Amino acid sequence: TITARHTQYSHAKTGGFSQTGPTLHNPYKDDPILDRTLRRLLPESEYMRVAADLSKFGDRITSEVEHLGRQAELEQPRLEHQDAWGKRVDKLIVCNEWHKLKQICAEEGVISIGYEDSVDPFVRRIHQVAKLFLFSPSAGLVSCPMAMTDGAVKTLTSLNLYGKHKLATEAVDRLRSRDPSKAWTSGQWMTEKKGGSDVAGGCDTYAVQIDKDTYRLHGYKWFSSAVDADVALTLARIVDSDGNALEGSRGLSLFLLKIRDESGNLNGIQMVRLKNKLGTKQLPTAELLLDGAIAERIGDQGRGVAGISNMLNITRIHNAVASLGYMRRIISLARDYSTKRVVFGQTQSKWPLHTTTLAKMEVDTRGSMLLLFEAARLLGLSEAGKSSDVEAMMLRLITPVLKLYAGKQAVPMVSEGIECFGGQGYMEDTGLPTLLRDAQVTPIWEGTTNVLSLDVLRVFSGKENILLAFGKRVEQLLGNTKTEDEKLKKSKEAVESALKQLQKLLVKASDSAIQGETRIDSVARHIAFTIARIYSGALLIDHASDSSVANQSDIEVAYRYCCEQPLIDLRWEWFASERVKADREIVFDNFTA
Amino acid sequence: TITARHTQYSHAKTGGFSQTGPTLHNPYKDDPILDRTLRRLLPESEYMRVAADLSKFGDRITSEVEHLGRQAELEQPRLEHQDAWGKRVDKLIVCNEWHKLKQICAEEGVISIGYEDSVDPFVRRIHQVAKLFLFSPSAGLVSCPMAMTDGAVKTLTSLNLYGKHKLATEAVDRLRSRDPSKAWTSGQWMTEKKGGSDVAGGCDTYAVQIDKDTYRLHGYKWFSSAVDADVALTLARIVDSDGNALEGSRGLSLFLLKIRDESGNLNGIQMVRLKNKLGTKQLPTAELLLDGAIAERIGDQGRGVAGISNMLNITRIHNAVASLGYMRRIISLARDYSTKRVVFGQTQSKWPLHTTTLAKMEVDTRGSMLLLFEAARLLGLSEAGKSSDVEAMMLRLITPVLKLYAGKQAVPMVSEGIECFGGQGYMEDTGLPTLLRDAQVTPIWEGTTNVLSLDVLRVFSGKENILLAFGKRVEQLLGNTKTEDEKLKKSKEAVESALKQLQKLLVKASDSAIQGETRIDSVARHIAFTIARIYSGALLIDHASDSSVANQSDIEVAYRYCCEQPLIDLRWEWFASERVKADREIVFDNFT
Amino acid sequence: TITARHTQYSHAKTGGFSQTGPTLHNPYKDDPILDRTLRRLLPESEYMRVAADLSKFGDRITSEVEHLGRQAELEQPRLEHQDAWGKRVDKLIVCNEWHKLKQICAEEGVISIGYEDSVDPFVRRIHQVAKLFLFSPSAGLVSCPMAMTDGAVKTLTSLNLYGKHKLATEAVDRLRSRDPSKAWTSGQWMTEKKGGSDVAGGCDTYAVQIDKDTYRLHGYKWFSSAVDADVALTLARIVDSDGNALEGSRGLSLFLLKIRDESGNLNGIQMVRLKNKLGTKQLPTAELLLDGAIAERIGDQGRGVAGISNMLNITRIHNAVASLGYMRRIISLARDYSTKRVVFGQTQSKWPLHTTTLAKMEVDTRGSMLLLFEAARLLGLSEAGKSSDVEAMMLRLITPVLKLYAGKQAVPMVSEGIECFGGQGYMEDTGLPTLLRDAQVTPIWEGTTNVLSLDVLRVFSGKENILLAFGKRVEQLLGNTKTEDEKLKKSKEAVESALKQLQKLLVKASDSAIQGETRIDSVARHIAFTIARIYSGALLIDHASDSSVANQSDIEVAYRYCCEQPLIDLRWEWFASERVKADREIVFDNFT
Ligand SMILES: Cc1cc2nc3c(=O)[nH]c(=O)nc-3n(C[C@H](O)[C@H](O)[C@H](O)COP(=O)(O)OP(=O)(O)OC[C@H]3O[C@@H](n4cnc5c(N)ncnc54)[C@H](O)[C@@H]3O)c2cc1C
Ligand SMILES: Cc1cc2nc3c(=O)[nH]c(=O)nc-3n(C[C@H](O)[C@H](O)[C@H](O)COP(=O)(O)OP(=O)(O)OC[C@H]3O[C@@H](n4cnc5c(N)ncnc54)[C@H](O)[C@@H]3O)c2cc1C
Ligand SMILES: Cc1cc2nc3c(=O)[nH]c(=O)nc-3n(C[C@H](O)[C@H](O)[C@H](O)COP(=O)(O)OP(=O)(O)OC[C@H]3O[C@@H](n4cnc5c(N)ncnc54)[C@H](O)[C@@H]3O)c2cc1C
Repeated sequence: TITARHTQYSHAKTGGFSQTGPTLHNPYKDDPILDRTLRRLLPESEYMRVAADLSKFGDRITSEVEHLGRQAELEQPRLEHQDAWGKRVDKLIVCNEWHKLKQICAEEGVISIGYEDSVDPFVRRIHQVAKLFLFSPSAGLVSCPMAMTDGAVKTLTSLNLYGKHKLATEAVDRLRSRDPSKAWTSGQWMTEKKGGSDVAGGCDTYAVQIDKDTYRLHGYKWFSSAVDADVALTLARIVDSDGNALEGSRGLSLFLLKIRDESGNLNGIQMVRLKNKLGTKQLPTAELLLDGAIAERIGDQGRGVAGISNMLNITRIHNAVASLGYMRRIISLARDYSTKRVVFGQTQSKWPLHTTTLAKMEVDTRGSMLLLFEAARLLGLSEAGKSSDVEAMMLRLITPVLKLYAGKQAVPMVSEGIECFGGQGYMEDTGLPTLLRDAQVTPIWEGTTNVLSLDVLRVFSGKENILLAFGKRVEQLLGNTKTEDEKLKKSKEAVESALKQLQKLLVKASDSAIQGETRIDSVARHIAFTIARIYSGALLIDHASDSSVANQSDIEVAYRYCCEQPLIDLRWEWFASERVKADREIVFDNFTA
Repeated sequence: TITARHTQYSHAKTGGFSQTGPTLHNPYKDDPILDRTLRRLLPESEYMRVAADLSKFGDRITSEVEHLGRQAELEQPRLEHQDAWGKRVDKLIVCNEWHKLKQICAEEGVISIGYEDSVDPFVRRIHQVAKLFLFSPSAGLVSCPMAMTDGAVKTLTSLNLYGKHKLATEAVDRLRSRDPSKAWTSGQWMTEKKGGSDVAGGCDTYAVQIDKDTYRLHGYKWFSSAVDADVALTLARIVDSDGNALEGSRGLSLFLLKIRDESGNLNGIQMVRLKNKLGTKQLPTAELLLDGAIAERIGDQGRGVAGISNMLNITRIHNAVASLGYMRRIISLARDYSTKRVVFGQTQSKWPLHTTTLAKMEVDTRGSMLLLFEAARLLGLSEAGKSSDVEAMMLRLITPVLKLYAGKQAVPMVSEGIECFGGQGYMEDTGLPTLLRDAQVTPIWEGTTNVLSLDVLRVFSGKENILLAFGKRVEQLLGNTKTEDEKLKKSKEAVESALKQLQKLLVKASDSAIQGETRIDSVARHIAFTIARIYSGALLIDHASDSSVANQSDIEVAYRYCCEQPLIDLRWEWFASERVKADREIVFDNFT
Repeated sequence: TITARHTQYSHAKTGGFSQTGPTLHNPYKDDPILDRTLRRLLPESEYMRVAADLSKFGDRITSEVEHLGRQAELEQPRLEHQDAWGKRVDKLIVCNEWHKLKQICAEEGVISIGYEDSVDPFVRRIHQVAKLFLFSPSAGLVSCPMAMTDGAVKTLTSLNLYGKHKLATEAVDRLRSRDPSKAWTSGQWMTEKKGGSDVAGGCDTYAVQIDKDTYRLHGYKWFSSAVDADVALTLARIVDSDGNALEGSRGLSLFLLKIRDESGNLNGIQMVRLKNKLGTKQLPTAELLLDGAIAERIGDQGRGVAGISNMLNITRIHNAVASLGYMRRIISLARDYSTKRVVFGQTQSKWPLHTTTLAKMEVDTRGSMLLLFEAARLLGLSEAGKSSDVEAMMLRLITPVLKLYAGKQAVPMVSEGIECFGGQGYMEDTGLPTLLRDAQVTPIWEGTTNVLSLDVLRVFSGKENILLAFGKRVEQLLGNTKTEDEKLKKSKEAVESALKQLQKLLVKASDSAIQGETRIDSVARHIAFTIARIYSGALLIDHASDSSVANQSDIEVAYRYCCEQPLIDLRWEWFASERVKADREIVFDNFT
């Protein structure tokens, strides 16, 4: 009979308060412009169908995909070179959610949709891009094999192999399949140690003929993402019968291989290690040593870079989607959080300074958003055989410009976004820093900002009059400006003036370069930034002029995008070659030689 | 007898090539502007002493500290609530290299130099900040307790407690010590669940009087870094004899406590958990449950906020140091890499696009670097009693401005830097991403960009003196311009034009009728950025114009900073209340 | 044009050789004695049903479960106190394969089979234990909640609560279900800091009446496994209306609770931490702080201990299953390996020393295996109402004996087994060490070897009936001996001689004068081992003597078990009180 001690067992008191975090709303319904943009680009019959599918998928993002993608971050891939008995197996361990995510992509047709023969090509790419844009920031980086997979189908089909070449026909069918138990994905192994940007100088993989169009590959692939994929595309240097190869782009042939034989065993490949990455941690990225890998030559010998170009538009568009996804997502989470976090006696949402900051992020995102859907429209026209000459040229211009500009927007924007949450933004267990770490891949891979900026110049250097064509496209967009609204008129005038300046500078540049004292490369980024802003601005304007869909916000946005920041930031003197000498004196001041 | 099988055992061949990564060079010698800046600011005999100490420390950084900081990232702090036998212990497990870093801070006087009696305060804060600046990007986040440590010293001293108050006097003395065996660090525990930033409205810790000036604390600290520190400052509401307290700022009193007791046992504190952080992973940051932690009140009752205000200038300066450290570091690594990485047949260093990219990063860095040293200058003066009115006012203005601007430059700059490395910049095992993850703390803690922008507005609202003095300071800097140089001249004009326009807009927004339709808080960031750019611009001109040290890069950077990006980005129509409504519509379009 | 470099990219060569590891064969078909034992014990039509179900499950074990169990070791449970936003949640993170294992338990009726109304209880517990035995070494410790689950069913039923008590009836029904979507598991939270084993003196949990039969619990559970269960049984002291309670066994009442509420939220419970365990790493074991956990009292007030006593037989049987599972498993793997590993020019299987080592392990395993099935037999009989006096008494005696003996055989046996593999037996990635680390739980939990040895003594002290009945049971087994066989005959004699000597020593120790100078607790283990060996011996003889099933190995094993190691290791002089003094001196020599 002692005194009871119930009182001596008691949970810790912590004050009662804890902050409610942000809510992810249905990302199709909650998106500011996506639905409206679709109202305008698609025909009525197709809009209903597409909206319904996307809106439903929105609900799957919130109830299922988000959680899956999160788990893929929490349970990262591993590699075991060996089993326990001394046997080399290169076992890749990836979590169930990654696999489930690949299956949802199949079921949801994230690839299929972009190729469905019963649907108009222009419709389907716009549907697909909208779907990828809902998926991407919840994807746990399954978005990356989706991109390479789309790019693979694209490449194999542009080379006219589907129906004719055994493995490519099978690949195409499987890569496009909506059957989760049949569907394939693809990798893409271009980057090597000596160069990634530079494939003609970097690639030291060699192909020895076994028989006919079947070769052995031997080389080292320095980044190879999604090694759980079923097939891959890669470049290599065919070895002629005297044991020799060609340097440069002219040495490179293109090959398709199955990653694993029918026994589940690696096909002449050893995984040297998995990368330890700032972000995309969900994604297994390996270094590969090829040593006898059996592969099939596709496309013409020495025509390897040409072969894979066929997919540029694709991959880059997907990359842009990712960038934009991160941007939209942080805004979406931020603004929601803004209705719940009390500071100095009211919700963040009430403080002018807070809304100013977010509004500017909105403005910039909308611009690029519409640039993205222009790209998707254009790709689709091109795939239908219905491109005007101008639309064909715009497709070639817009893709690198889009990838690099959205690319460069993304980290600063997402960085600003997480700061909206204060300290919480910085805590990995909220899910928010993932968005930053993963966003930062987007300006780096598939071409850095500056390498793509050169690609933009190389688009110009090819020469049907890209620039004139750029001019006409802009003019079309400006032609139905609601000039009666004072702000849209001013906007139209800003875009117009900027276009006119850019033309003048590039005309000037083009003349002066034989004289030696002019280096257009040096300002390639500013050039590419300018095109993006002009193009994006024109689209916002056209968008805000459709009063069947436009609201007031659309008008404010067009105005702010066009007139409250420079459309062109580019000066003649930055072209001067002397400028380059000044550049290096600055950079290399006191550098220890 | 059998055929040998030496051929069957063979390492893998992987092609012979692998890329040389970047070299970290002596960061005092390699820095493009730090030596020249010190040359101008210090009298020659102090410069010589200071340079030699830093040059040497540069070597210690490449030979030792860098590696130490890297290891503190590779071996992150852990926390164990219980020992194995049911005992609550809260064991904080932190790697040896963290500890070693703390001792190097003592050995190298990273705190001491700033308070050395026998050196002039001017000299000494310049020297200190320079040293803090070399240290910071190699510190594995030991930079953070150093900041909190310096702030603690400043706070304790400014309250006139040295000599009088036993614990604060022991604290000051140990926080400043060069003896690794004795030196102390401090934490600072303000932030709680309901508010960081907003401490007046978010602080829900309570202090019950034990005897005279000794209290027990009960509350929950939501972020508390360097829980391996020895002392900490913190705020709490004293509970009266009806068992009641005061809401708002007026309730809060400031307290000093020892973290652990003579026994190594936590003083009424539990560690609930360590934070899982994007960056500053080296640094142990915990949540703390205070339940009878024994603490000495310092400063006056209900004057807790004022009390810790004395340390702002210093904390903020340290923060800016961090930002700039990352900026300088990435540029330094990248430039080096650029002489080693071949792309299309040449090293990156020969591609104009690549150096265009870098030059612009350099330009912006230098502007802020000088801004940093002007703050250091102004702080040292303040502490010597020699400040003019102008200079006293500039210390108040520059500190929040500097922190927020450098803070907001840092992530986009470091992001661009890691992109110079291509895919390798994205690999954690290079050490490069750490720079970015760690840089991202800087615009967030100790006030977000926008919160500090509001502070900037408080500094000058509605006190016309502050901006006129900014005016005067700018003119002092510009009056030295080598106007013979066309670029410096245009530069000067640009600064003039911008300063003017700024002053006009703020006068106009001050108009007591204009105000109904006018929200200046809305553009607080633009305002603060403009101040930043104008100040920094002017400082770059002054620097370029000193012929005893400047070179041609100096002129060129000054020209670019001032004339090739707007110094003022601020329009009258952005002050309109109506605009706010438009902002909201844009932001909450389709919001569900 | 350049010279190709295909020769410069080449995998490493490592000599061509690597050892084939062991194969897990269908563990029902491969088992040397399980099928024959079932053949003898079950009527043919039940055997046929049972074998087919097990044979099939054998395949499911090699094709699926094994891999699942391995994964539950590779992906250990984790616990998160807080979510990211300051909320206390106690999230238990356990791998998919654990969950999958639990569903296979439901699908395969690992609990259901033991309670199936339409099958005879005799049959069904034999079938169940057989199934438990195939499952156990592949279960990734899901075996543990299965034991606690079966014990819960038995307890709830034996208290005559099925039909009457709402929660217990729902519980019983869900614990027995084959529907993965509905099936439940149970925990059992007895052990506290002051005592496991000693619950009467160590339980410091308190139950305050809410209403009628519903109470709130406040206390600290020091070990609580399978916190992913749905319900749990536990003991606590009811607090009276003076706010007082009863020390000792009499205070304790037994309670039934739901672990989480309709919302998935813990019922007044926090998880303080998960244990870091030598083995059973698959299994989530936590320490629990009960603070207002809502619970239904079941059984009578102060009858908590009696209440849970009904489940001992069953829990103990499950434990022995585990021990034997590990023993069988290692032997099975090792023998296989032995047909694949060449040492000095032959497979290990051809080296007599190697097979001598294994034979002795086999001999001992089989003895205990039969002991296990005799327990199963006796349990099923008890539950059918058909037990003779002898058989009722043998159930009580055999259960602690079986658990402790198998428990003490297991680590040294599995240790010898892993040594058969040489260095590979010491490698975690083979899966083999898991066997040893997991086996080591078995002599420790649910009573240590010595604590259960004291229970064995309680079973028979001072109740002369129990040993006479052991006597009778042994004679029943021996009366069937094929005495025509010289080995079985000698065997029989050995058992006789030993049983006799045992009975004499215990009579002698019972002498009320002898007792002053006599400590029987001192030799409790020897006593219990002797009972074990005698019982098992006799069972091996009986088995060997059934010509319809036995083979020559059976005879030989029986002979070796009985005649090649002492069945009794127990001398009269070890009972002496004086001896105790000598024991202490030896043990505490130079103790400081
Ligand atoms: C790694 C780390 C370690 C830390 N360590 C410590 C430590 O040791 N000690 C300590 O005291 N603190 C520490 N902190 C606290 C840090 O200072 C806070 O996180 C900071 O106050 C940011 O605010 P918050 O976290 O309370 O978020 P909140 O202030 O809730 O939200 C910030 C957001 O609200 C906005 N906002 C707030 N007020 C206004 C306004 N009036 N007008 C417009 N917008 C507004 C901001 O602009 C920002 O977007 C740490 C933080 C981090 C990330
Ligand atoms: C997470 C991740 C996953 C990846 N997965 C894959 C994959 O599955 N398959 C694959 O093939 N690749 C993959 N990559 C590789 C990626 O495409 C390369 O990183 C990219 O090609 C850049 O190449 P690099 O890393 O060699 O950069 P480098 O080109 O060595 O360096 C880039 C820097 O050099 C500058 N530069 C380069 N050329 C020029 C020039 N001509 N003029 C001026 N400046 C120039 C760039 O602007 C940039 O600053 C991956 C990368 C990452 C980060
Ligand atoms: C992995 C694991 C999980 C567990 N999970 C649970 C669970 O879910 N629920 C639960 O209730 N319990 C659980 N237990 C508790 C387990 O039954 C106890 O650990 C057990 O009671 C052993 O005793 P103890 O831990 O209290 O040690 P103690 O009993 O303090 O010490 C045991 C030692 O004392 C000796 N000893 C004790 N009494 C005597 C005596 N009278 N004479 C001579 N020697 C004596 C024993 O022989 C032994 O040497 C778990 C244990 C483990 C290891």
